[PDB]
Amino acid sequence: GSLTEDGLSYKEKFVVRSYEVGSNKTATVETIANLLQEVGCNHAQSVGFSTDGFATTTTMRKLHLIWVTARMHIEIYKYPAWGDVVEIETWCQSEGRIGTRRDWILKDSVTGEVTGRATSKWVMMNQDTRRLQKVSDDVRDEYLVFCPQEPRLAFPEENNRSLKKIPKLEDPAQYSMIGLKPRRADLDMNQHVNNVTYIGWVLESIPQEIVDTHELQVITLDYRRECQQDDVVDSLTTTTSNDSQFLHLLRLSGDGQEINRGTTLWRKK
Amino acid sequence: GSLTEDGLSYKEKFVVRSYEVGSNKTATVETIANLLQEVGCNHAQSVGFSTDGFATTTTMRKLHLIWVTARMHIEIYKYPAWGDVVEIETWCQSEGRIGTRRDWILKDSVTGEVTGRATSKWVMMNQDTRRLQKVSDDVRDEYLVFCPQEPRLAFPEENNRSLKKIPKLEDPAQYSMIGLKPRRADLDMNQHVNNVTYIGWVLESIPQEIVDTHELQVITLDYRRECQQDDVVDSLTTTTSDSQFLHLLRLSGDGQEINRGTTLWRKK
Ligand SMILES: O=C(Nc1ccccc1)N1CCCC1
Ligand SMILES: O=C(Nc1ccccc1)N1CCCC1
Ligand SMILES: O=C(Nc1ccccc1)N1CCCC1
Ligand SMILES: O=C(Nc1ccccc1)N1CCCC1
Repeated sequence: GSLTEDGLSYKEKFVVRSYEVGSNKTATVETIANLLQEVGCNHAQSVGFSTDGFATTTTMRKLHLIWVTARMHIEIYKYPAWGDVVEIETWCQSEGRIGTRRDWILKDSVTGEVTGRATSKWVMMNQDTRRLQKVSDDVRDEYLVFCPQEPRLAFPEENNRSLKKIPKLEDPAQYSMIGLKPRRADLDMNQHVNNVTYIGWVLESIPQEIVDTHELQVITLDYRRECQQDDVVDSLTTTTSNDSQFLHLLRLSGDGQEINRGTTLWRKK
Repeated sequence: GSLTEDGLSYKEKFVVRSYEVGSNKTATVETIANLLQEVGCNHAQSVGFSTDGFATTTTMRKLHLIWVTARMHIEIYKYPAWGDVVEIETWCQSEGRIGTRRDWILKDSVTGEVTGRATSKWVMMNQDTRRLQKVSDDVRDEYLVFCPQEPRLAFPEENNRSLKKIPKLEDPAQYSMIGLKPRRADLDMNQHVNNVTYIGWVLESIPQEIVDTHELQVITLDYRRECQQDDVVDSLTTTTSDSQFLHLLRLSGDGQEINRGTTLWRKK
């Protein structure tokens, strides 16, 4: 991979692997989410930021400040087949004191057509107390020289799905997947559960028949709290709807403390 | 990747990804196992065999015959760091009517030094009845033209770790990790649990302190039975000693054995 000519975005090609594909011989949405995370990490390394998933400055490290995902929105049109080359372009934009946004465009390397797009909202937090804080100007200036100044949004639309409010699933849930625990493969280098694992746990409560007759088009996920290595998770889904829509809730098996919420949109094959 | 000049082996380079590394910024043993599976799949595609993990022929497909792993043995000397290029070379060899062996050599692309090696024993089976069958001559001949004729073993040593008999762990187990279930990410394109997942389940019963003070050097795993999508697994470990462990994977309910193995770890 490499930063583009103007240095305000980063591009990378990936060949789809055998173990990365699902029952349709095409890459899974978790493989896509992993690839976005990989190109994001490579963009941060290419300009001097941390490579631990937090993309911090030396000023942030002294203060114990990190960047954490608040929302992740993905919309796939065509999942790449096993052996296909997929080119992903990524960039960041500051959204004031609220936080920053990382966007992605996925294209077919052969045809050049856009096969998917993603957007994620990030917020600054003290890694020890988990307390949020609005971005300081001294930190803001360190990122501005690496982001486009004019707005560049992967989801420009006036009323787009990436910014819609998500409600809390009401009990009883129509479907459920109980007792989900992370293993060592689900942890990152800092021993935290990888953001992608939560996407897999959300999709576990989708019935197999839906998976076999439909394809995932859109997924919007709000992150509220971390699941520790020694925590157990309950995944809850309810149909809200050709197209099929679901409301999702991830909560801790014990007390029922919310860790995630979202919506998925599927379409008939 | 590509088959080598003589066409009797296949080589491929891989750059270590951010999500593929562990707590010490180097690729996990499951990332290595995934890479071996990827280069093996690419070797099968490059010469016309199936690409579903069974490396099957048109004669086998008509008969509903597949190749399944019986044993997997991996020895790593240096785990590649995040961003390193690792070159893996792989080849197959027939071991008579017992089965076929796939071997691997892992090297550092920069220095050329061998950083790891692996060997796996495969056996032929009817995919529907799970009954094993001795490989016929008509099937043997289809593979011979793609394997070296002289022996080429990643583990040549007489009396080596890859061919040692593994005993069954006695109850009670010193350590355990119970209620392990596979998710959709653990399934392959045929909806079977991926072979690598079993390696992760085996290592789940290793205490965190051992993981934090030691590095995995050797792992030998015998495959006995499949864990279905709707099955629950119990992982059992006991210290037999460097640190050595005896492992057992069994179904949470009846206690039916699905896997057994040994791991060897070294102080960092
Ligand atoms: O990766 C970045 N920032 C960034 C900005 C420009 C160039 C390279 C990296 N972030 C992820 C968390 C929010 C900030
Ligand atoms: O805890 C999180 N985010 C998060 C990110 C990754 C995994 C788990 C949780 N947040 C609280 C304030 C909004 C974001
Ligand atoms: O992959 C192979 N065989 C093979 C042999 C030569 C070239 C390409 C593939 N196998 C795995 C199970 C035993 C057979
Ligand atoms: O069922 C298997 N092997 C296997 C392979 C992969 C996953 C699970 C099981 N075997 C029957 C006796 C020889 C090996």
